[PDB]
Amino acid sequence: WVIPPISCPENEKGEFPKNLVQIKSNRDKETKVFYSITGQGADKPPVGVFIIERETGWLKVTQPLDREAIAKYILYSHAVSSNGEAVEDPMEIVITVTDQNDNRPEFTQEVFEGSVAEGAVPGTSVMKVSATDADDDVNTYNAAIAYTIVSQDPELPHKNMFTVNRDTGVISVLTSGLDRESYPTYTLVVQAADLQGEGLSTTAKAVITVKD
Amino acid sequence: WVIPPISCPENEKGEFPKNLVQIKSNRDKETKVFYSITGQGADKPPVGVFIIERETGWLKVTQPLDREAIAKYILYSHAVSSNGEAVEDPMEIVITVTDQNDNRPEFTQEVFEGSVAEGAVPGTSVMKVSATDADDDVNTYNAAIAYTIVSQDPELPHKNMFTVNRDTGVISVLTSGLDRESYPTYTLVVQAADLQGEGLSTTAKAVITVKD
Ligand SMILES: [Ca+2]
Ligand SMILES: [Ca+2]
Ligand SMILES: [Ca+2]
Ligand SMILES: [Ca+2]
Ligand SMILES: [Ca+2]
Ligand SMILES: [Ca+2]
Repeated sequence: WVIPPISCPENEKGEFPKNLVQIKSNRDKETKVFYSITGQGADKPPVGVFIIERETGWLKVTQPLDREAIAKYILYSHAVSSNGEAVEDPMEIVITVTDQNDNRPEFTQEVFEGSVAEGAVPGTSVMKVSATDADDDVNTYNAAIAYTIVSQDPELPHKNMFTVNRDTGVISVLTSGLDRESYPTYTLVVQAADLQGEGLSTTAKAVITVKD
Repeated sequence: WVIPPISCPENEKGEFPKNLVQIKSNRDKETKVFYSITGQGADKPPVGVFIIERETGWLKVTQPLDREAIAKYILYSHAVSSNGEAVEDPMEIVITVTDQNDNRPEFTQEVFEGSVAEGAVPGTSVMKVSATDADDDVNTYNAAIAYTIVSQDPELPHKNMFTVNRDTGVISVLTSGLDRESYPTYTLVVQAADLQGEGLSTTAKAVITVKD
């Protein structure tokens, strides 16, 4: 009647409800026992995410879960005999929702603005782009972002004028050739990709003005 | 002394080892107990994926797991007094590895080949591409594949000569205008992505020959 922590992944597909664990009281030998659960996700909102079979004691989940909505449920199980007397003290059940990589990284803006002096030596820091990821950055790689440049417009004097640091999102002058007179602004297409650059991804824009 | 099933996600990061569950014998009261585990993942290959502190009974996992290598471990715990008599019947512990989308889909071939009659009416089935995904297709969407066409070469008489059913991978003639004399073959770059098209992806080629 001890109960260990319980885990469920989010976004489970398939037939519902699904078994989590069978609750049991020792007093089952001396009398007939009925089981119940209380708390948010049980008898309070969100009602009915978790249910328990009153006779067998099977705790179940009734629907897919979403770790970015609710990462943890605290429930309580109850054990009542047919005479109407509690035969256990209500027992705490902790349900942890585990993560799936179901969120694309997301830039903090959709157009970032920076500027750079045409005279800047190659390897001069220009500006910083940034993305966030709603997935579990503490236990997984589902939120580990890597920045990349996708395209540059215009592609002149050539098409690698700038570079981005994949960890920090800092954009730097890659090569010399910046000519305000001949092209006054560059528009980069930047990409954030999770799983260390290898996962889901999104894009945004960075607009670079060449100063005097 | 009964152990509910245990879950652990694959590819966990952070410090190791990590607590799973505290095992304990009741006779803990009468005498001092030492705790042990056996099985594949404990004392047999893979040795040491799971360990247990012998006095506290804390069962731990020592490294990241990989569902696609081993999805399920069966271990036994043991409880021996300091007098050297077993104080519990060995307990089966089932550890379930839950999946992460950490496998790109994989085309069954690098280059698929097909043919079509230039007279073929738009909507004519041509050929089929196929891919598999090593992730968990029973419980998750991490292996749910959608097929798209990425590019066509040549892009003549225009670029959407064909189309692909996103569920079946059946490529079909989309428009009229096939002309063997001018454009004898098409090279299609096809893509398979999981999370129903929204996820990890790979590409392969489909070369279509235009027949009389
Ligand atoms: Ca979610
Ligand atoms: Ca998630
Ligand atoms: Ca993510
Ligand atoms: Ca794996
Ligand atoms: Ca996997
Ligand atoms: Ca996959």
